[PDB]
Amino acid sequence: VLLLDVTPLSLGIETMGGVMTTLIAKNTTIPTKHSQVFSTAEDNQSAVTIHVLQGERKRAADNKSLGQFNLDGINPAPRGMPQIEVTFDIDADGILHVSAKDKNSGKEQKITIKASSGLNEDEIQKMVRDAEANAEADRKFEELVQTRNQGDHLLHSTRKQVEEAGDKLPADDKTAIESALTALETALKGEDKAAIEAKMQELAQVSQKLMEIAQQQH
Amino acid sequence: VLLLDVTPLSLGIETMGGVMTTLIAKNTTIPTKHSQVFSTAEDNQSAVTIHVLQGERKRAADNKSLGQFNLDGINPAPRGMPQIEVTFDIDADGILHVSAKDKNSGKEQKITIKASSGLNEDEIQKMVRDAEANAEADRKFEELVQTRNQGDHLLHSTRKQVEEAGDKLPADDKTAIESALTALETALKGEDKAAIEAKMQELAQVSQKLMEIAQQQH
Amino acid sequence: VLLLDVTPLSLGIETMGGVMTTLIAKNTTIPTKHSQVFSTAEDNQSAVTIHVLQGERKRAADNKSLGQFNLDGINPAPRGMPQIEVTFDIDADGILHVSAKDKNSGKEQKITIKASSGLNEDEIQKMVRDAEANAEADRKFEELVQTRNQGDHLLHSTRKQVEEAGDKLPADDKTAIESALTALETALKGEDKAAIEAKMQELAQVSQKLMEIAQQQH
Amino acid sequence: VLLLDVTPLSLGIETMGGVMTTLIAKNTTIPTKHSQVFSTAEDNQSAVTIHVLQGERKRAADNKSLGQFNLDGINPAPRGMPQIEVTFDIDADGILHVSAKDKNSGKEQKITIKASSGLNEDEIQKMVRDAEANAEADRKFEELVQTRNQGDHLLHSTRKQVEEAGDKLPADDKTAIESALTALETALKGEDKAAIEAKMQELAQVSQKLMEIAQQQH
Amino acid sequence: SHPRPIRV
Amino acid sequence: SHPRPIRV
Amino acid sequence: SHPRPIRV
Amino acid sequence: SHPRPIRV
Repeated sequence: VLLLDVTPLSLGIETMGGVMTTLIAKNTTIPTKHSQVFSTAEDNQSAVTIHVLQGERKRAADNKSLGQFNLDGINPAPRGMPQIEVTFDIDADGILHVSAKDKNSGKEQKITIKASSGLNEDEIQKMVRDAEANAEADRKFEELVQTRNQGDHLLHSTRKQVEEAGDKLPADDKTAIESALTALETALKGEDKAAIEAKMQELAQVSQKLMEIAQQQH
Repeated sequence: VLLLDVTPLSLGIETMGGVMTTLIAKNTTIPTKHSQVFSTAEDNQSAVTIHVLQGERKRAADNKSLGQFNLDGINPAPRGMPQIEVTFDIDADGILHVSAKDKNSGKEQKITIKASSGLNEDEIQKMVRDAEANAEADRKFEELVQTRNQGDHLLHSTRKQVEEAGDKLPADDKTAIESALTALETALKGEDKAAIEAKMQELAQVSQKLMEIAQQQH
Repeated sequence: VLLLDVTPLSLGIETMGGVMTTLIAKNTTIPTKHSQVFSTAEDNQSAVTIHVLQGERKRAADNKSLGQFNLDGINPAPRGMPQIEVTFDIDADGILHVSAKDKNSGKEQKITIKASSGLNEDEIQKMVRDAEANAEADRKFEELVQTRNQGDHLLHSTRKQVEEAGDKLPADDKTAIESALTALETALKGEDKAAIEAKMQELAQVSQKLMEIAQQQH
Repeated sequence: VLLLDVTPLSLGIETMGGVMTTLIAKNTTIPTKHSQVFSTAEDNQSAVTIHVLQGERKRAADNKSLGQFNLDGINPAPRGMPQIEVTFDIDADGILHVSAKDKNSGKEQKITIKASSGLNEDEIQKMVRDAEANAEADRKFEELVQTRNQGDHLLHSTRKQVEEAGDKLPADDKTAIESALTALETALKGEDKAAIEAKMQELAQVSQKLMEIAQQQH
Repeated sequence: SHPRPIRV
Repeated sequence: SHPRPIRV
Repeated sequence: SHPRPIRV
Repeated sequence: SHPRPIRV
């Protein structure tokens, strides 16, 4: 072959924290079909938004929006339990089909995105240069979003563990932990990675009795 | 400058499932220092092994081993709660210092790796060609390790939720769930991504009452 | 656009010394059209062969042959004077049209190469890895072909200059020069770059009177 | 090795037409030593200027100047005959030694350029993005400089051939040729590649008798 | 719309 | 030695 | 066939 | 200074 139809830019979705998560890497030959399974960020979340992105930046807001759609009818569950399969399918014609399926309900929604959508040539080239100009800023954002999500995990898992602990947790421990949880909830609102790590650390330092209780319960 | 000291290959650690997780990307100018926070895979895990890797492959076994060391004295806790900070620090001399610190205990261990360690020039070039020859095989492995870890999450979270559910969970539901959990535990032993997804799906399909109970408890 | 039609490999022609000379660089978006003007290697050459190549190697024999054709009816001229324009034109359908036109006669010949010709995907990937595995061997070949062509230039230009010099050139000078020219003609047959440079040097060292005569004649 | 000392940018010299000609490619491991042999653009040229460049652009003026120096004492010769060997030698300390040697006289001049010279990190990254933003503009410039040099060749070779032709060339032919040579000399002053090709073509069209005479003389 | 999905 | 760390 | 072209 | 070298 003298030509190869390839994707000029990565294609993916926005995940928690406003980061692009790639489903089809830049320079993939089409036709192609990839899937990954995602979950909910909150207890009892009833719907997710699938926001389809084109580009090479880590920040979702810095990539091109191809469209978005909602999947609802997610059944009441703890965060992280539902399995929402997202598939990106680019056919022989260069049409992208994105679907999200809830593996519990079997409910599914799709967006179809015409071959002509997204960034034109000049934007594509600016994009490839921008990811490269900003590799460091993007790395730092990726590490911040990671820390923030780990903090959110710790926040929510700890609160759950205090509730299952009940009386097993001493008064002093529970005061220390809940002060720390408030401070971490606040730091999760900022963009200061060290501050989040500082509150996580404080929570790790005050929660040792709680962790023992939680481990012993199961 | 007419020269720039840069890393010829990525440096990282082996994480759960035998995948390399990069701490310092290929082509990073030194001196440099990056950190990320990791956790434990098991309830009550008392130690982790930090296995330092050089190379561009997704499979840890396909990269060059720079050394390994253990961090223990991790206090009894549920999987995913401990915060083990791993830092890669390459100084002006090209020496890599790797340390792991438990943020709860403050316990820390390090390995120091001389500038001369790891792959020589010819292996470096073979490595860069191999990651490229095997981009697809590596992608598939990465997606398998991801699915496997999500399945492991589901397995362990579900078992915890059955225990906290107790009598709240109907007899029929609990039979269906525990059959599914056994089947998923078995599939997690294989390398068949679809089979794991099939058992996860079955668990999602039988657990809807359990998820309602779990959400209501918190 | 979600796809971009680009050339997976460079396209060009074999030039003197068995090197690939690129007309359309790897990763060029089609449709595209490039041309370059070439000439003859020999006095009174009546025809050239246009040998169309696909790939990234410097050695023509290491690339994929897309086809070849001859342009003749080149009018009697000194080497390097005829202007043979070679155009590579890849249309919207991915068909490559290669033509060569003699700007003196207006005579033209073409080869048309179907979109499906050349290397398939797996060969393309092996090729991109091979150019990269062999960047040094290829560099050395390119420098050898360059030296050889410069030596050939010196050989032929010097012989022409001796003929126009006639009696103006002293007996001793002309003996020294013709011995050197024989030694260079022999070294041009090998693949030893230093040996060619050694004979060129010897010719430069013995020809100083000749160069003065040649400069003075014009 | 955990580090590799490599050149962040190409190093070369300015050649005829204001183009950078690379001697040491970007990403070359040091220590390294490459040489190429160049010649003079004019009859009786007595000196060349070696202008050392760092960067990835085709236009010499768009790269970083590392310094320049002259080699003189070139003996009287036709353009293209002298052999001026230029060597780039980067030692273990990252110091670049550039020398030019006239293989006829053995005369040599050098510039030594400290490891710290040239573009800093931020300029290096801007440079790599600029070559990439401007790949097309640079390609077009390279093809223009090529055409211009071929035109200059034709201009000068033709004038030499008219002089050796003398009476052998008919009156009508010599009028046509000299009108064409003036028009080409003018077009070589511009930057219009098609205009140069148009005058070259006209010269090829009027010179067929001259080429026959020139071929027959040798 | 609603929260984006989380990678587990 | 013991299990490798998990990325959270 | 015949010689390949030379780049001038 | 003077002309730059030409590549032959």
